[PDB]
Amino acid sequence: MPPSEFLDKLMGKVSGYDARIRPNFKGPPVNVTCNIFINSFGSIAETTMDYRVNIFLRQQWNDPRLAYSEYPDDSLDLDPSMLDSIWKPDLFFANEKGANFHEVTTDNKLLRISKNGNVLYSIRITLVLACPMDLKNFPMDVQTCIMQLESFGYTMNDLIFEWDEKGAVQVADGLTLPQFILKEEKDLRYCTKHYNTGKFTCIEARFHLERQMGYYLIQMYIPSLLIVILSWVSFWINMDAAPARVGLGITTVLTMTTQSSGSRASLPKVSYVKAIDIWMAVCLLFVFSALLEYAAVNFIARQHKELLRFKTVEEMRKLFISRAKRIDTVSRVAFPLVFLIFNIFYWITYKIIRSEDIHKQ
Amino acid sequence: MPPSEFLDKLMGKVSGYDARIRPNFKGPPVNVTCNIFINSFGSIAETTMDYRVNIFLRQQWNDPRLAYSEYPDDSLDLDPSMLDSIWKPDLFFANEKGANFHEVTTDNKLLRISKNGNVLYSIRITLVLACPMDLKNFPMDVQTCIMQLESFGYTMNDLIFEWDEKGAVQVADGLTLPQFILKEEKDLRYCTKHYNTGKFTCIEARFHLERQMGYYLIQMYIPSLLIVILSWVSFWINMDAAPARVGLGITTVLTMTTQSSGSRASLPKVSYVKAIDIWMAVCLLFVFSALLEYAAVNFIARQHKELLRFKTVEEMRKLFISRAKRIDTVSRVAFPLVFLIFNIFYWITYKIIRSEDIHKQ
Amino acid sequence: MPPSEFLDKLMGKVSGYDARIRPNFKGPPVNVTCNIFINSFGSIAETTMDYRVNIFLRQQWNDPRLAYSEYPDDSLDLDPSMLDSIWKPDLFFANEKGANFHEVTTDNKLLRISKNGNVLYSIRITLVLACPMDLKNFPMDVQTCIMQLESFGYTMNDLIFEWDEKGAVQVADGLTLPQFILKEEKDLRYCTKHYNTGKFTCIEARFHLERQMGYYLIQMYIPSLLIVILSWVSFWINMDAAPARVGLGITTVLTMTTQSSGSRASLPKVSYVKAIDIWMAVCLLFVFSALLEYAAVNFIARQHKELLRFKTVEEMRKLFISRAKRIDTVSRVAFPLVFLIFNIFYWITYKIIRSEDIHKQ
Amino acid sequence: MPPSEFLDKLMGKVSGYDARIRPNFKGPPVNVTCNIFINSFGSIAETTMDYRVNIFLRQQWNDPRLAYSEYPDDSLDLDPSMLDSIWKPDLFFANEKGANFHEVTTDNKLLRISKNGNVLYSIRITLVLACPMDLKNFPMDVQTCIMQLESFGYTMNDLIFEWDEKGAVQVADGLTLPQFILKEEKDLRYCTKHYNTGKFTCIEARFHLERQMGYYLIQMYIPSLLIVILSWVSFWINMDAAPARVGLGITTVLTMTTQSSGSRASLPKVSYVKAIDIWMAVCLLFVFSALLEYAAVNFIARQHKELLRFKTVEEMRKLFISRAKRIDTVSRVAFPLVFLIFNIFYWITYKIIRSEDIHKQ
Amino acid sequence: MPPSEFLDKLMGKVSGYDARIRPNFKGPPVNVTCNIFINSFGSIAETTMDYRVNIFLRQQWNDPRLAYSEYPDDSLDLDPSMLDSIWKPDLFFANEKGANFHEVTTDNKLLRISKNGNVLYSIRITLVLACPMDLKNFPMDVQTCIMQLESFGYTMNDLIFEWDEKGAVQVADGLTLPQFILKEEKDLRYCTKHYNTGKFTCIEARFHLERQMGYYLIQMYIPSLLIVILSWVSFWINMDAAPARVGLGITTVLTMTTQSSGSRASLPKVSYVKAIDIWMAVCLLFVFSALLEYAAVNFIARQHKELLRFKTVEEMRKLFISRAKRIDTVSRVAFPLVFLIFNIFYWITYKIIRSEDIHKQ
Ligand SMILES: *[C@@H]1O[C@H](CO)[C@@H](O)[C@H](O)[C@H]1NC(C)=O
Ligand SMILES: *[C@@H]1O[C@H](CO)[C@@H](O)[C@H](O)[C@H]1NC(C)=O
Ligand SMILES: *[C@@H]1O[C@H](CO)[C@@H](O)[C@H](O)[C@H]1NC(C)=O
Ligand SMILES: *[C@@H]1O[C@H](CO)[C@@H](O)[C@H](O)[C@H]1NC(C)=O
Ligand SMILES: *[C@@H]1O[C@H](CO)[C@@H](O)[C@H](O)[C@H]1NC(C)=O
Repeated sequence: MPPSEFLDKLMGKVSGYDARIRPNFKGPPVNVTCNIFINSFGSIAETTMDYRVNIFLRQQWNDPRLAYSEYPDDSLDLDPSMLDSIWKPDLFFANEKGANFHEVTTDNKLLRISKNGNVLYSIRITLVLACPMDLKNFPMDVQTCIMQLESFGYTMNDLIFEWDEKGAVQVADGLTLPQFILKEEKDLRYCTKHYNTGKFTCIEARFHLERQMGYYLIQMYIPSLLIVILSWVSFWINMDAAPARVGLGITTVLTMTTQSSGSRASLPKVSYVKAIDIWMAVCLLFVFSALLEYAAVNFIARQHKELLRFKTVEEMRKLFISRAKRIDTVSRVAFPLVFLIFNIFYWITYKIIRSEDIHKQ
Repeated sequence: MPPSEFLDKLMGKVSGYDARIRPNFKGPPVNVTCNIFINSFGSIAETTMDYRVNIFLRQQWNDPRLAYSEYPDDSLDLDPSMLDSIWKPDLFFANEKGANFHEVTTDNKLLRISKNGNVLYSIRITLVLACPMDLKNFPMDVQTCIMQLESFGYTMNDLIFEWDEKGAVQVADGLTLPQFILKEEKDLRYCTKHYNTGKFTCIEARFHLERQMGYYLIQMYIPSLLIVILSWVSFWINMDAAPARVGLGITTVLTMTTQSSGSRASLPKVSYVKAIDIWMAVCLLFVFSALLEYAAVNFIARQHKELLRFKTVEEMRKLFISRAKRIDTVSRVAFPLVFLIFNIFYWITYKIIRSEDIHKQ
Repeated sequence: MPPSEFLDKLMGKVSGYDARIRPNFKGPPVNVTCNIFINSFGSIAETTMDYRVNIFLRQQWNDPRLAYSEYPDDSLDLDPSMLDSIWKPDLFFANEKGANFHEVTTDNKLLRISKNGNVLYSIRITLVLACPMDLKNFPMDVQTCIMQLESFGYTMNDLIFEWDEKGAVQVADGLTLPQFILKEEKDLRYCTKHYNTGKFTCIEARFHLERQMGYYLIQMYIPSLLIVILSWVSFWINMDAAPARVGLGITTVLTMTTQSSGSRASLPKVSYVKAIDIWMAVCLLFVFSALLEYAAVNFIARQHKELLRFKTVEEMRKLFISRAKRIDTVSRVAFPLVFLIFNIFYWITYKIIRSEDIHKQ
Repeated sequence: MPPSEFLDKLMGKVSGYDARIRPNFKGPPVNVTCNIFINSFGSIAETTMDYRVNIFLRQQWNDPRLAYSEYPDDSLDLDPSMLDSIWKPDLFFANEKGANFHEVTTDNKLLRISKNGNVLYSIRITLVLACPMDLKNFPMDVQTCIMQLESFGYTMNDLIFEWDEKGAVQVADGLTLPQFILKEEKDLRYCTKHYNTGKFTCIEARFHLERQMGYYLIQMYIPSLLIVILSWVSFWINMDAAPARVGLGITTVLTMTTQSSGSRASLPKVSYVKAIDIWMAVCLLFVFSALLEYAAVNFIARQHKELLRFKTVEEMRKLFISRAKRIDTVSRVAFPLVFLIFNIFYWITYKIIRSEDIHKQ
Repeated sequence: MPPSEFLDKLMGKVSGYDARIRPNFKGPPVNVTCNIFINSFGSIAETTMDYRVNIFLRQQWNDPRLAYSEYPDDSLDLDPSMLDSIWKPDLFFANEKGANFHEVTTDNKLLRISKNGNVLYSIRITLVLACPMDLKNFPMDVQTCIMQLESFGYTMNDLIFEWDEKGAVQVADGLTLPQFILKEEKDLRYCTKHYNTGKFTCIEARFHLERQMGYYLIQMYIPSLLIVILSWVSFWINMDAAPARVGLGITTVLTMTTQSSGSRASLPKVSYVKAIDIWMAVCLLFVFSALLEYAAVNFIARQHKELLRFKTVEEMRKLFISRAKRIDTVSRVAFPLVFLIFNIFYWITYKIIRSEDIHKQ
């Protein structure tokens, strides 16, 4: 008994199978369960607000036709090249920045058909997907990225889409991201779409990504800290008159402004203020304040010298010098202390907000 | 009663339906109403003078043929793969920098046909569209970007294009741009096209975009301001003779020129002068003037020393020193004041011009 | 009388029309007049020596066959999808860096056919075209960019190509370039091509582009000028002994060399010397000469001090000091004056050469 | 005896050869031996975690059908265009970032068929392949890059894939990489894949790449060393009071931080600390310590001057000056010595770890 | 006598012409002469080790069939669209990084057929070709770039490829490269390919490219020279004690290291040392030596001052001062002289090696 005669028997010009007609026509909507296997997640760009994922898409539906009930085997794996002679549903992705099918050697496809009529359809697809990330807290944040599967041409009365009760979303073993940690939560919900044309089914899968803090420390938090320490050296060491303190102050201020511009390089231009902006602004304020402190002490020394040119005169020299030394020593102790206070509030507030986000999620 | 026989009945080799002939041939022009749904606007580049939009294009026309008048249902949703056996009109976009159709799984298409013959055609298309933006006022401006729909092969005597009276242009809910704010005005007008070949229909949709000012402040207005403040420190603090004031002046001038080059980085090269150029030029003039002020006071001190080497001599020392201190103190008070006057005129004039633009729009 | 029967009548399997045979076979060459409409010129890159233009290409030829002489209408607009059943000529562009046909919705094409047999063929095509620009004078120059239309497979005995006597090249109204001004001259000439395979027709269209000077002034001519002024301050202000004049000199020299590298950034690497290179070299020479002047005066002061350590001694102090002051004052007056002389010769010579180029053009 | 009749005889509509049915249907799995020839390896990017290889893929399987047993010749080379009328297996690459078939002139393909039924299939394919490299030791490391060949649509009961016993992987003669050295080991192992759909065959080939150290020395190890030497000059030469030592210290610290940012430019952002980060951190610590040393000696000189303003006084001047000179001389000798100790431990530990890696490999 | 009947007569279903069978089947190998016309060479990138060339490929072979011997004309130009009904050979390019066929308007192709059966086939093809350039001497070198034409599916017993005896490689008139000079030598040799599958024909064409030295002088040889001159000013001008000589030395060293990194920007990372690296290393050594010289003289002045604090004392002041002045003057004369000696050896050795290379070529 040849397989060929069976293959054209089911689907052919002698069979009444029209591939342009939905199963259960003039009937209850076609229920379709959708399964996702993630082969390779990654390539997340804040500039373009998108990420690229290579997935395996499995969708199962039951057709009343194509129930063979002849061969002694429950299921049979069929050729991928015959997938044009059946009723595949029309499933697109809403937030799509273009996608390409895989044609390495033969088509990366799969067809299976059971005795009752159940069809299993599996497709490999690279999907560039748009994620509108919110960078309110840039180095420490959780981003939720959306995958939506929708019916372009069929309203709710036909082709309803559902998720799979067990193992709807899977991930390949040992799949890692250099910048992000994928969270094994993957909350699944469905949001229907309303248009003037009609009401169309959609189902959504949500992925949670946290940011590694290892890179951001070394790149942008340690060097800014070092520049603040460099500004700190001027107070406890250099004499009141120096052609170097002004140099140290201008070099530290200029490097901080270049570093501040540096931080906003990969980042897209956005109106709101990020956490990294708050840190760089405070460090720039500290360095600027250090230069202004030296400026104030130099000016007090100028009054000492101006009065000096004009015993009774000796009484005021000591008070100006004591004032200059007093403000120098108090600056010396105060600026690392107030920097420490800023660090403990900044770090604990971002820690708590980090805990806070999961409740909304 | 099989649907298949009906489907080939209407459009087939037994029917007299030629898909190469316009409806109402040798007759009144085919009226076509066009509806636009914007799925994802964005990716606006000043360098290439263009933006990329993913839209849904709906065009409705009435064909005297294809009026079925048989089934008890007013409208029927038909297969997308049979869209090659009918008369679609020829609609292209004039300002097009290339476009790609969507082929995720099955074709993203839609066909509906009513009892009278009304056809609804809906297509998903990513369109890179050319916008010739005018950057006379770069950080604060409104840009108008054009979408034009035109008939390539049919003159005005056939295939007239019209807009939809209600809801011609829609936008997906919660659609945002990081740099721009889309305005909910969307004025619709039609501009016919004249060629040596003929006169061809066109309709146009206009979008208004304003620029977020949050990024531009932090990136380019605050740092330039800080450099001007740094130039200001020299006057009220440093002594008349210093190997540091010249350093502070050269570092501030050099950083301002680098920042001025920095501002014109994303921007395309253009002949005219932008608002940001005016601001950077004035700040550079202020920093340069601060260095020149120190230069003038140093020169006056040189005359004091030159005369000093040559009582009657004591009379002129006081006048040179008083002249140096007087010009120093007056510089000290004057430069932030005149900077404040420049800021209030610059900001109010761009505020009023900002109000002014809407009248032309 | 159905249009369909006429349409297959002219071009069909019952007609003797072979689309693989040229009209007037074994006869006089097929004359073809070519008309160009420029929809969007632009995107001119010196790096890749090319520009991208979106055009409308219209070519008209007469076929002795296809003369219908039946319908009461002189001309008829036919379907674009039937353009594969006729004799289109083979026209390629010689200086082509690849091109893409437009497939937004339906094919952007056009067919018309008159009573005598005249065929009008109109095609929309984006063409990346290679322009070998000569940058001898970089900021001020006129570039001539070439479009060539050639026959790949037919020698001169067949398919001769001609231009259109009136309106051969048109440009869309209100079409502008940010960097260039297109000139409304558009000289048309034909240059035949000789190969070992044969002699092939070609026709050429030439476009003249001048460079806007607005960007280049602000970006590269004003800042270099400012650096020269900064070098100038040292002479008229700073004392003979200073730990600042050396700073001002090294900062100005280093910034000029960075700016000189900056100018050659977009530019392709070329052996010959550009005008901008001449300007940056002269300004760098001026800044270097200013540092060398300070160096010479410092050395003369060193001889004054060396002789001072060793009245009769008093006689030579005055001559060394007078020599130092004299060379300082003469440097002070001379360097802006000789800079002015360089500017007037440089600007008038490029002005005259600018006038000169049109004669060759 | 015409070849044509034989060609359609074997594979044709009169033969019972269905190309949609696997050989040995309802039988033992199809054994397939796979041979790889590497034409051009290269283009290894750490940013995208991938490499691009152009290969020749040869797979041999035996079909019980297609055994001609007629012609006197054992093997015959057949047309590449007839490769659509046979049973090619479905082989994809798991870690695939897209691939393109070669269509220069005619298809780059090959078919051979022996008397028994053995089929040889050879295909040229450029493969962008994902390599998840581990940069724990960035300049000196061995990276293992994976090629996996898998069956998309056939479970283990059919289409088993095996390697070739002799010469499974070959490399073109004189094939070199600028950055890497390919190792002639190429360990071959097979890892089966388990899915909810089924169990699918896979075979894997592993390539070992070491990094050339020539570039990294010149680019990043010699310049950082030079900056440390520059910091070293301050101790043995410059006087205790100087407006230059602070300059030399700030310039060296700022250049080291810029160089540290420079090193992490091509590199993807990663949480863990690389070897190059360890080296740059230690050199930055040395330069910072040199500036702090000068700071400490300047402060000791300040106590000497402060006590000096207030014989018995003469006794303490000598002790402060001797303390300043002693710490200066001991800094002078100590810092190159402790730098040498850091270099010998760093280099030997990376040497041993380099030897260590091969055991895991 | 219609041409159409002749056209299907030769190649058709009534003729015995099978396009899947080689001419002279079971016979002597098909000799194929190959002619290359280079339309536009260029776009040579050291980073990707490749160049892009647009060529015309002409291959002539004799088929015993297709000898018409009917029409009074020796040769006839046939339609390009019928090139699928004949035996084109299978010619690919070995070192191929992908290629695209030209489809501007109609196919850029050509067919001619003579009375004897000679076929002329001409194709336009843009080829990105891999050139493994050796950068041992980077600014001055000759690079040899390889084009190989090979048979993918046919072993040596069939389809032998040969070059054309006269005019095998041509170049379009007035074709220039901005960076390179093409040499009119173009040595042609054939290298057969051996595989486990078989032995396959190949022929190779070699192009010689020299580098223009105009850009490299202005960009990287003149500025480094200027920095060395700047280092030279310190010796002959500045006093022994200065807060400026250290500045001039650190600025020159830092700019040289940035310029050294600058030179290796376009260049791919390679282990070996280039000529430009040798020049930048020697100039960096000179600048470093200048700073060390100032350091040594400052230290000798320190011994003079240290001994001064402790007549008999007057005797040693003169010897330390004379030692400092002597080493200063000898440094002054010596460093430009030894720089001149380095320049004459470096330039003559690269001159001779430049002559030397042609012998290997
Ligand atoms: C899909 O599921 C719904 C809910 O159980 C059911 O009402 C509907 O009939 C199903 N569709 C079928 C069986 O075609
Ligand atoms: C389109 O509308 C115009 C204006 O009402 C009308 O004159 C014309 O007949 C319409 N075209 C049709 C009905 O085909
Ligand atoms: C094209 O024009 C030339 C010049 O007038 C003429 O000799 C030739 O016959 C024309 N070709 C035709 C009419 O096919
Ligand atoms: C493949 O090899 C295995 C192991 O020897 C064998 O059991 C199996 O029958 C083979 N498959 C065939 C011959 O189709
Ligand atoms: C090709 O040339 C070789 C060398 O002259 C010759 O032996 C062979 O027969 C030729 N092939 C033909 C004529 O098919």
